[PDB]
Amino acid sequence: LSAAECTLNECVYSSDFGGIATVKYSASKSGKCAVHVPSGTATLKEAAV
Amino acid sequence: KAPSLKFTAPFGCEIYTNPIRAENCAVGSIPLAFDIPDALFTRVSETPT
Repeated sequence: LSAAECTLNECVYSSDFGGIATVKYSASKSGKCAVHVPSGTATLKEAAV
Repeated sequence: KAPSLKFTAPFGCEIYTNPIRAENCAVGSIPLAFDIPDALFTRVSETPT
C-alpha cells in the first residue's frame, strides 16, 4: 500500500465483533493479503481482505 | 341564568354534555415514560451519516 488512512465507523466495546473500521487505502497491486493487530488492543474478525 | 360554563370557563375549555366533560383546557403538562425494548435501536452504520 501507500497512503492508507483508517477511520472508525462503529465503535462499541461489546463481547462480539462490535466495531467497524474502514481503511481507505491506495494499492500498487490489486491482490489479497493479511491484516493483523500486534497488540491485545483489538481482535480482528477476518484474517485477510 | 348567568351564562353557561361553555362561555365563561378559564383556559379556554369546551364544556360538553352527555358525559359531563371539559375539552382542550390548555393548562398543565403531561409527563411521559417510555419503556423501549432493545430491538428498536438500530446500529450506526445501517443509517446514513
